[PDB]
Amino acid sequence: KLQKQLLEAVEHKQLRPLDVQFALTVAGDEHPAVTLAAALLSHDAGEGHVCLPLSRLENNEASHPLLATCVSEIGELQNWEECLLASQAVSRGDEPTPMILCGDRLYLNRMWCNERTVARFFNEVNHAIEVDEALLAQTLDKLFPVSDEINWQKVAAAVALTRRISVISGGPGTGKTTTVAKLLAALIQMADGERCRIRLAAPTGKAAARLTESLGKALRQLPLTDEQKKRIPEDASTLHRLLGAQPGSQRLRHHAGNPLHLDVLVVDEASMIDLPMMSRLIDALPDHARVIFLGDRDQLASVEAGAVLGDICAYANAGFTAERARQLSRLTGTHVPAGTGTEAASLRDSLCLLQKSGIGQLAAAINRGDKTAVKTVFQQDFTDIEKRLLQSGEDYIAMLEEALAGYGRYLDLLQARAEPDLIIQAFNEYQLLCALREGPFGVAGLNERIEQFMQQKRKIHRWYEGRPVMIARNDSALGLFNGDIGIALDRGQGTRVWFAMPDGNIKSVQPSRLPEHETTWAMTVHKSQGSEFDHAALILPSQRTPVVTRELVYTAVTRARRRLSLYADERILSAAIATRTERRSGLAALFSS
Amino acid sequence: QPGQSMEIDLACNGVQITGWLPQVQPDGLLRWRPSLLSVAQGMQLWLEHLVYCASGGNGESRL
Repeated sequence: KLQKQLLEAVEHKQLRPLDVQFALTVAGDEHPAVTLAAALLSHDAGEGHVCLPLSRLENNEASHPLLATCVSEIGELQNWEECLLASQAVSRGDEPTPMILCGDRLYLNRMWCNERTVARFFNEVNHAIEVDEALLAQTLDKLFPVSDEINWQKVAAAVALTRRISVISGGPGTGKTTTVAKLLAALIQMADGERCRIRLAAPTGKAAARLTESLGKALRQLPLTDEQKKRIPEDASTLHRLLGAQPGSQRLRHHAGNPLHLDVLVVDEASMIDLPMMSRLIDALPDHARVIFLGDRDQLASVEAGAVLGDICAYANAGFTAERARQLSRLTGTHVPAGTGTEAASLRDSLCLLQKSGIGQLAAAINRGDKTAVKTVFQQDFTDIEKRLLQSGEDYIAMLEEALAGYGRYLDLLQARAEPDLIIQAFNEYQLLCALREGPFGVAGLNERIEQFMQQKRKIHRWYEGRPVMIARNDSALGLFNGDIGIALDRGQGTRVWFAMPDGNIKSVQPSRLPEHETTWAMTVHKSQGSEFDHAALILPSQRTPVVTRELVYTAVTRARRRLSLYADERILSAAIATRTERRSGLAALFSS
Repeated sequence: QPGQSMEIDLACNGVQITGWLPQVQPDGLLRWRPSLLSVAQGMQLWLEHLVYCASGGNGESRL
């Protein structure tokens, strides 16, 4: 049968052994269409894709040419719905079946319960919190001085207070953290006698400590009494620690039985919240708790496979409902625009987008046509943006030459023999970002060419002295997590890599003690999310591939604090701006119902 | 009888005790476990009954 045919896919490395064995056990002896349909489903679910629509599996334009072995099996019945549902391996959701076929999208019961729990929590179970509109308006007037024009931050605070579940969307440097402080300050000042328990959470401890310091600076800008400053949250912890995720097992200390003891919860950088964690967080929330999410719609983690926030803010472009536009007008004391038509009432009213912030002008021109993009990178130069046309290999070497200029201050501090703590802060001044993983332009491509450029030039000789290293996977024992950087040097006790704890203390780790490490001189745009970098450079291939997308280049530009540089083709970069990441998740289809 | 889980905040010797007591009916605390009677189970109900009687909760506790 198709079994031995699937055994070639392991040697072809198109399928993991988990996908093939899951396909033989669940589908069994039924038609080979059902066997390979569970095979590509387990493969896409392994890469993070939520579902497998039937239209993609049917078209010959799809990947994994093993698919071309289906024409000899499925015999062109042209009906994937009649063949799959007939077998016991696929059902409509009534029977306890591994695979579920509903809206033409086939996917596992795990992804089906997670999609149903998330889409329902935003559509249902949420209640509109009714409070005095006069008092709530007087509070927002004292927080925001300018009432003459419509303030997006004032609507974001009004929407989050009037609704239990809400999301505040905006780009980096747009004042998101400051708006949260105004939201938390107006929240504690609203209920004087009622208990207010605030919790700060982030998917990563990095952005968590970024949330505590940034929320601290913004909250001290507003007056509060001793009772309000007593209810001010202390610190943020990792979302896994908040739910009490055990390192050894998958069990959680909260789940359905034990709810989180809270009043309101603020989750920063919700873009890194994949569908499993959003569904696991919803059942842990009590009925009296309000939750606020932070992030951007165009961040790559929002459009990545398995993400939630990407499809949630996709309906925010329609605008507020006609009624809420009148209600928010009575709250903020301004004229709030009303969205045309009625699509989803509960979802659109719980969303807000902050449009007020060279980095900002370029990112705003990304969503528009390429005519504004090419014009922004060109004239006036903004001092924060530069462009180098890269076609021939001679411009590819000059790319590595300016790449040394960004690391020029960093490479010297390595050779100047500084302390690890300052060098950890120094490696955050420059980083390299590349779309592809492999090829002449990519993570696997640059790390070889960059280290080869480190052999040609005598800056550092090759674990080599002064090397930066990043952690590939999380480690619970050493306290270091994926996306964190470290510096390896000899203090005189030995060659050891050093890390900066959130408490400020340095922690020495032997080179053999790190669970995973890799050359961090170039980073994957998805792995650098949440980190800050003073200077950044984008590396895009001369080849045309769907891998390069809009949200990838966006997260590359937003990854730079101030300085930024680009090496790309005007034909390749601008065309990739038009191409956006395609999401298969059936969440946006349920919101239309 | 049908009951809802309640949350407890108390001050004893200047120490704040926080936690949750699941399934608190208006009659009192009701717990059931399939094991032999031991003093460890009575001490477990004792601490749970004292924290129940310290905040409101007029009624008995049974295991």
